[PDB]
Formats: sequence, C-alpha cells, structure tokens
Amino acid sequence: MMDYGIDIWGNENFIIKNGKVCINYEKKPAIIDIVKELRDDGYKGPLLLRFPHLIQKQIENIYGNFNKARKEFGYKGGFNAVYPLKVNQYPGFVKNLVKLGKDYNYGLEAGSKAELLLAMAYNNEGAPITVNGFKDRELINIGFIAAEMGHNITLTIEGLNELEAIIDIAKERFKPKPNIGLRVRLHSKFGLTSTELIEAVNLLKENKLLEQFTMIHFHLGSQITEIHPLKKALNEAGNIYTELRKMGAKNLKAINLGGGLAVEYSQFKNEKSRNYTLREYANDVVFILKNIAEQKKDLEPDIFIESGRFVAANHAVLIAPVLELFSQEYAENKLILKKQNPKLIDELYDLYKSIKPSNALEYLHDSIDHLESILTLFDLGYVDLQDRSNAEILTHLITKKAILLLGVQERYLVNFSLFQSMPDFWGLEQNFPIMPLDRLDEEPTRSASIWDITCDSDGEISYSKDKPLFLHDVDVEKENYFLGFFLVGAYQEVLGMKHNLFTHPTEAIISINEKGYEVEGIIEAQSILDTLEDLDYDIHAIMDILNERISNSKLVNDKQKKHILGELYLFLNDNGYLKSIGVLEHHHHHH
Amino acid sequence: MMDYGIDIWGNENFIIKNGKVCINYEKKPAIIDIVKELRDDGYKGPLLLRFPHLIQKQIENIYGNFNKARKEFGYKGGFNAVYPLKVNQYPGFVKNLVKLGKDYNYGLEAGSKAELLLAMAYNNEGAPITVNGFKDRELINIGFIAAEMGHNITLTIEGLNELEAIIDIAKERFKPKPNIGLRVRLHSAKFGLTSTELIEAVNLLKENKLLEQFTMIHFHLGSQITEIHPLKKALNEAGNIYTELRKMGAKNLKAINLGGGLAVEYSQFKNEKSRNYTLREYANDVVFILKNIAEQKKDLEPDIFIESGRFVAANHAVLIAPVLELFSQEYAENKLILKKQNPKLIDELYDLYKSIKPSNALEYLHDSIDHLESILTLFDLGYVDLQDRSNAEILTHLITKKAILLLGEVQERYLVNFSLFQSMPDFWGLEQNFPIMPLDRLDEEPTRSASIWDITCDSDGEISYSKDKPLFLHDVDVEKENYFLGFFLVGAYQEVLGMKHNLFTHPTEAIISINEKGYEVEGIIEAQSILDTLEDLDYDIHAIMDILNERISNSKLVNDKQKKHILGELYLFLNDNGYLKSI
Repeated sequence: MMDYGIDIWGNENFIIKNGKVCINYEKKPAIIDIVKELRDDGYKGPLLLRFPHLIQKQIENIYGNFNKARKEFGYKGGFNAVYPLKVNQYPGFVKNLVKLGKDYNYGLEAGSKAELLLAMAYNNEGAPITVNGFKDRELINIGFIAAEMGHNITLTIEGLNELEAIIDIAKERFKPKPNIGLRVRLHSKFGLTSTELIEAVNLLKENKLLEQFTMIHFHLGSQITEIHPLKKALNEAGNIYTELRKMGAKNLKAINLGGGLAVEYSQFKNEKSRNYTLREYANDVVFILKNIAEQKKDLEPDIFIESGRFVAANHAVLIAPVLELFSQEYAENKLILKKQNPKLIDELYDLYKSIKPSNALEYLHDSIDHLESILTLFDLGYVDLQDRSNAEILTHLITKKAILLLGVQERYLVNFSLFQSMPDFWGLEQNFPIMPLDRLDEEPTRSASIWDITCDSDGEISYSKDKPLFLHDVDVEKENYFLGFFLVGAYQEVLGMKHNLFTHPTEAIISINEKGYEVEGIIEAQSILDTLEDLDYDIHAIMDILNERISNSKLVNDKQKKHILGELYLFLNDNGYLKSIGVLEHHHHHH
Repeated sequence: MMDYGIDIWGNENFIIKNGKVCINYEKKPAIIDIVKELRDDGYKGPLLLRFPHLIQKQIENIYGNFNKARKEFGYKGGFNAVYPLKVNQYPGFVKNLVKLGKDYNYGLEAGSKAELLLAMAYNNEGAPITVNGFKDRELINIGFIAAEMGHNITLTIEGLNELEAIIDIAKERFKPKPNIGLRVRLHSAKFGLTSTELIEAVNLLKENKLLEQFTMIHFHLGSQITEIHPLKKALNEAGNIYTELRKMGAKNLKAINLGGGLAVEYSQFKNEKSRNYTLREYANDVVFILKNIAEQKKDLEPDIFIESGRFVAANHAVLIAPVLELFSQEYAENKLILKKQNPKLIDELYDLYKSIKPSNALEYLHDSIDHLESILTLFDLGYVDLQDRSNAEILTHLITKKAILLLGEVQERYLVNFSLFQSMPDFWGLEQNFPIMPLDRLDEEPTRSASIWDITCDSDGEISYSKDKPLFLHDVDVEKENYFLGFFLVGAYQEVLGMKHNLFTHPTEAIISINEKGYEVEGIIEAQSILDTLEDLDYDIHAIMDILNERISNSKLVNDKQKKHILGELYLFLNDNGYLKSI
C-alpha cells in the first residue's frame, strides 16, 4: 500500500508498524508516540527530533562498506572517516557523533577559527582533525597549539602563501608541529596547480619539513549524484599522489577524497537521487587506488573521506502538526441564483447540465474559456462579483463532473517554517521525503500541497506530477494529524534563515534501547521576548513602553488594563509559533 | 570614466569625489574615511554601515512621488505607506524607520506574533499597523489588545476561518476592536479569499453587525516585481472588487492595500535594468487606474496603501569588506623545467610557442589546447609525470596569452574578508546581484578582470567574473596598501537571511549620522567572539574552556613554561571574532 517510498529514502532505518512510522531499532518505537509524550510534557508546536542511533548506524555503515571493500581487493592501505562540522555544528548532533564514532577513530573537519576551536574541544584525542579553508596567522597558530595539545591535526594548504606562513610560524612555535596537507587542483576552482605543487614540495624540502607533508586532499562538492566524476577525480588525484611521493614526499601516505557521497532523498519510484551505491563508491575508491599503486608500483595510500551529509542526513526528523485544512469549497448551493444572468454564465449552466461522457472533454475546454471571458469582463466592470462567483463555482463543478465522467484536493497548513527548518528547499531543488506519522494502514485520498504558516507564498511545497503527494482526509479539530520531514539533519539547521522571526523549533534527543525509548536533552523554542533580544532589542525598554501604552490608554478602564497586562506577559514569554484555531461557536439556532 | 554604474543603481544618493565613493548629502563624506576611522577605533574585519539619511530620502521619495501623482490627476483619496518588518527587523533599521517616518505617518506591517509585538512597541501611536499571515486565537487577541492600547491596527483575514475567530473573540474582549482587512485572491498573480468567499465574508460581518470594521482590502503580488504590467493587471482587478464590495454594503471599506512589489534597481551594468519602470510611473499608474475605476463605478476614490519594504530598506546599508589577498596565475617561462628528455607532446608545445605569429596565431591556439588535453589524458593514465604536466600547463598558458597579444579568462581573484552566505544570501539563494565597487582609487582606471570570492571552503561562495557582469578592480598590493570593496543595496532581506555558514556571525555594524558639521559614528555592534558564537549554538562555554584548559595542562609535548604561554593565546583567540585578520 502507500508507503511514501519509505523503502527508497528510508532504508532499513524507518519502518511502518501499526499504521504508524517507527524507528526500526529495538521495539520499533513509533515517532507519533514520542511526539505525543513530548506534547503531554507541554511541548507543542513544531519539533525537531534527533535519533543518535541513526547516527551510529551511519558511521558503522560507512566503515562497514569501506572495510568490506578493502578486503575484497585486499587493500593494504588504511581507511579513516572525518566529519565536516560545516554540515551541522549543533551540539545535539556533534556531541553524539564524536561519542558514537570514538570506537571508529572518526575525526572532525573544521573550516574556520570557530569550528577549529570546537573540534579541539570535542574531537577525541588521537582522532584526526583536518582543517580546510583560508587561514591567517592566527588560525595557523591555533592549529599549532592543537598539535602541542596532543591532537592529531593536519593543516590543509589552499595556496603557497599559506604554506609560507606555516613555515614561518613553524620556527617560531615549539617542537610539536601540525601535519601539512596539500589541496590539489583537479583538472577533471581552488587548490594548488601542478607547477605550484612542485614548488610546495621544494619549499617543504628547503625548510626540512617534508616530514609534515602527509596527505593530499581534493573536494568535488556536496551531493554528487553521478559516480563517474568521482572516479575521474580519484584517478587524477591518485597519480598526483604517486608522482609526489616519487618526488621525495615519503611521508605522503594518504589521500583525502573530501565529501560528495550522495544521499538518497527520492521518495518516488523511478527517480533515484544518486545513480550509485555506497558499496560501489567504496569498491571504486579501493580499486582505482590499488590499480594506480600497482602501476606506479608505489605504496597503496590511506583512504580519507569527509562525507558529512551522508552521516548526518537521517539522524533528524522534523515533525509538524497540521494546523488547518484549506480545501476547494464549491458546492452547487453556493450559486447566487441571479434573475437576469449574463449570457456567459448562462452557457456555463447549459454545460453543467448537458455534460456527458462524450462531450465531457469538450465541455471542459469550453467551460474554462467562459470563465476566462467572464473574468476579463469583470476587470472591465461589465459583471458583478456575484457573476464572477457563479462563473468560478460552475466552472469548478463542470471541471469536477468532467473528470468524473472521464475516468489540488487540499492544502495542508503545517505549523512550521519552510525557511527555518528546510532552507535547502527554497535555496535549491533539494526535496525532503514527507509522510504522515500515523494512519498509514489507511489509503490516503487527497492530492495535497502542504504549506507553512508564512505570508510569503514562496513558502509552500506545492503538489506536482513528478511529486504526487497524497494525505489522509482528516478533521483538524476532531483529531491530530502530524507530518514528518525526513533526512533534514544536514545543512538545514545551519541554513535556518529564520524568516518571520520563527526561531529554531524545540528539539529533543531520543535514545532507544531494549527497554524502549527515552526522551532527553530537550531545547525548548525561544520566547518572543528572547527572540527580540537576540536581534539586540532592549527587552526591558520594550516592556516598559508596552506597559506604559496600556496604562496611559484611554479606551479601557483600570480593571481591564490589569487584565491586558496579564495576557501581554503571557504572550511575551511564549514561543512565536501558531496554535490550532480549533472549533468555532455556532451563532445560529440549531440542534 | 569607470563609475561602476553608480548612476544606474546609485541614484543621487551616492557620488564619487576625490577618487572615492561618498554619501551625496552634506559635505559628501567618503565611506572609505568612515571605515578607516572605525578601523582606528579597533574595528577590523567586515563591517555593515547603516545610513539613516538614506532611509529618510527613501521615505520622502515614496510619499513625494505618490503625492505628486495624486495632484496630477487630482486624486481625492489619501495615501499611506507601511513597512513590512519581514524585510528587515534589525533595530539598527527599524528604530530609525519609525523615527524618520513619523512625520509621514509611516506605519508598520507584521506577519507573526514576534513581529506584531515589536510593531506594538515601536510603531508611532496613530500610524497604521497591518497584520498579515495565518493567525490563531492568540495572535488575534494580542491584535485586539493592540487596539485597546490605542493603536491603529488592522487584522487582514487570509481565510473565512480567521474571520470567524475574530467575530468570536470580538464579543469576548472589550469595546475597542481592531479594523478588519480582507485579502483578495487575484486571478492574475495563491492565498486570499475567492469571490464567493468574499461575499460570505461580507455577510458574516453583516450578520454580526461588524461591517464597521471592514475598512480595507489587500493583495500581495510578491517581492521585486520587475514588470509594471502585472501590477496594473492586479490593481485593476482589485479596484473592481473594491467597488463591488462597497456596493454590497461595505460602506466603511475605503482603502486598498497594494502590498509590496515596488522593485529596486540593483543593476550596475549599462543596458541591464532590474525593473522596467520608474517610481513615478508606478505611482501615476496606481492613482490613474483607481481614479478611472472610481469614476466608472461612480464610487469613492479609495485610500492608497502600499507595503513596499525592499524599496525603502535596500540602500540604507553598505557592507564593507577588506581585500585580504589577490590570487593570479604564476605562468612564466622561468617556471618551466628544462628536462633533458621530455614527451614529444610538450616538445611540440615548445615549437608551437617559439613559432607563434600573427599568421598562425589563431591556429596554434587550438593546437596548443589539444596538446594540453593529451598530456592531461596521459597523466591520468600514468604516462607522464607532474613536471611534464606542469610544463604543458605553463606552455599552453604562455602560448594562449602570447596568442591573444598577436591576435589584434579571469585575470585575478580577490579574497575578500566576509561571507557571501552571511551578508548576501540573496546572491546564493537567487539570481539577486548587488552592485560592487571599490571604496577609493576611483580616479584611476581599473585594469583587472576580477571575480571576488569570500573566505569559505565551499566553492559555491564566490562572485565569479561574467560577460554580462564584467567586473574590473585595480591591481593593488594587499600588503603594501589597503583595498576595500563595497556591496550596496544590501539593506533588504540580507541580514534576515544571513544563513551564517561556517559560523561566521553577523559582522560588526555601525550607524553613521551625517549633518552640516560632518559625520558621526554611533551605535556600534561589535561582532560576536568565537566563545559567544559557540554559546549561541547552546554549547557549554564553561565546559569547553575547562576541557581545553585541561588538554593543554595534561599535554606531554610541552613543558609548564610553554603550557602557560599556550593558555594566554588560547584565551585571546576565544574572545576574538572569527573573521580572518591578515595574510
């Protein structure tokens, strides 16, 4: 039945149980259950859940494949994984990654002073720390102190200039010096050219520092959908590696492939995100290198990958409850029975009646045209708003009955921000799998196009032919309906633009074991007041003025002004996310 | 001479003086001067400058045109401008906008609880406050208290549901009730009330005796509308909805909110305008279209309400960033490696090089490249070494360059100290291009096809050179002198969308005031320190220092004497911003 492609992007990490999606780990805890509990604890609004277990699965999944790949071709070189902090620096992830990847000697990558410091604090002693990006004397120095501190740090040079800087401060610091890495410029736009690489080696040689040159690195970019570019790159780099060793760089014993390992985001049959498998990527790496090592009869290099997206993507799920259900309301009774109807809508009537399986497709054509002519007349002021209404309703009825005789449904408003938790959606084509948390045992019957609570119309995940999304027809006020956005654990939080001040949603870390699951490490969403302060507003001032305006107001009495204060203070200390509007009173006699 | 199109996007707000760009206001203070001063005060790294004066110019520029447009056609209806906070909520702007737009009764627009509160605090009493977006009982209630507070607030309904909510809590609150606005769904734009829904909306208000509140209809076409036609098509349709609604009993309906859309000129290249219309044209069109409809339906000329935020906020801010280093191509013969026996492919490259001439120039160019492609293919196969590869690249480049010479790519890449994801997200997100020009040395002619890039690993963070975007910068010596670049019209949507990539936090910002005496720096906000940044991610600063302190102490690669020294440095770097210093 409808599984929302949970088998494509989901892998064996997520499974559907009693009509509800769960974490395929121990008792297969349902996400909808964890959500409910958190809501009971008073955590409403959108929430981001982190599942450390998934992080572990991913780590052992990377090491798992590369090891099996190494054994297959009997690769003598070693393998090591590094995590580029740039894809997600949030403690809720980083703290777990270093912890879970300890047994694997998983390292950390930094590309700024801020990240390097972080890395220097949480990276397990002994694990490698690579450093990319442009560096100044300060960054190089701190890299050095990281070495003196006992860390396995490697400074990757982006240009000869940086190399010189290191050489200089090298003879200025102490005995402990960091490892030097050279970023190669691939001809398959930063890095050292072939001629620059040679100079680089001579410089290190002149200053007796070849001992430091231990690895070359190249980056092709993130989410590489094709496997060919990687093979073309690895090959070129592999030869640069050997050539550099033959040049005297005896300590050069590793190649850093960088990132690029793609993640499967597709949730629709016949639309894979990447055309290759992890094992394929690993086998290809080990093979290409082995071959080159043999040809040049040199030493098989140590493999270093900095795949962050892959290891961080699935660890986080963004759950958001459906606030409202805006559908296409067009009942025949809505027709303002006019007395003297304009010819155009008159024809629309005749069509709605005479419509039959034979002239169905035809009528549909004509009906549309009529609506177009009426609208054009409306803008010319030749028809009243009732007419326009009639036209639109009839047109819809005709179009409806048309498809019926032939042989979007609703727009779900989700309590979250498509700019806050999912920037890659607005920034690029990046699409995240979306599926309800429960009611999966039932077949959805509503071509949906979910949109967030934002003025900007550019904030909605519209329905598509290639992206046919169907959600169950539920009653927001009668029951609860939560949506889940998966694989949102990479690059989304870091790129959380925070549009209409909608701050990061509440996040919680879910631990799972044989006993069950246990919520922990909750970070509640900021209050409006806190948010304003973060923009550098004077909270104290804002309250004084607010307090004053209510007091000096002459539209309400003291009694009321006090009441107002109570509310105002409640709203200030509350998060800015919207709440369901709920049931509305009936102001008409009924029974 | 080279003015970087300062006349296109610059308007009469920026002018070039003694070879340096300045604020065309009083003594025409040069930006490069203000920067220097701030650097002398110890504020290095990238800085965002805010010029309140520009904000004023813009406000009086909007009211100016709409007023002159109203007088031209003798429009009886009034005009009012509102500022959508969503385009920039930073105090450095907002506090100045409300202040400078007070005399104009400039209002504020909010689209969230957070923004509404803000608005309720800073919006001048009496000025209008419009509220768009989806609302829950809470947002509606606070809107109501804003009314009771004495504010001129209007709640714009997005759906019948919201209307009902208001109606309900209406008879629950007190006498003071907010004004009700209806967002119309335009059949020429997504959200809003359909024609049939609008009627129901009116009936509901009528049944609950609330027509008194329905005072304006609103529609939004979106931001940065480059074409004027869609606006005219919209205004027309809305204009008729307006009249029809009044004829339906909505007597209090006396205003139309056009929303945003007024485009800003970002183009700095001749023959490449961002918008095809002028502000006056936009104004004249609005006043005309409405007058006509009001006359045809012989109804009341509506009050004009616009919520153009980008227009009024764009130019107020300039992002200045110093050039840390220039990267070029070290291609010269002295780079060639005289090998005793080298591949015949590079042998041909030599001959080709010494045999080049006007006659065979264009031919040799082609052949030189093919040969390079060959040598490369061979390198990837392990048939040539790195030296050969180096010689090939050197020769090919030499030949290619010596070719263009005889025949009747980017010359240099500039490493600017800033983030193309932090201060300029609209660049990565969309096509959005911001004018770029040096702060000084303008009296000289630039001679370097440049492609400036920021200090970030991600290669997707660079403003590459283009045929349609031919950027030229002066050939300067980073270590010999200072060279600052300026990114203009960055005061809208950029800071709010400051992704903050590799943790590069918002740069230091300062508010520059200008008068007859000169300029005066004030309201400086220094850039966060690494430590502060880590805390903002919810890291335990105290913990991080303890562990860092401990690792140095228990280290066995350095002595006590040294460990103490390390500590001193470590603490200095922690309390410093994360931007690069110098190279």
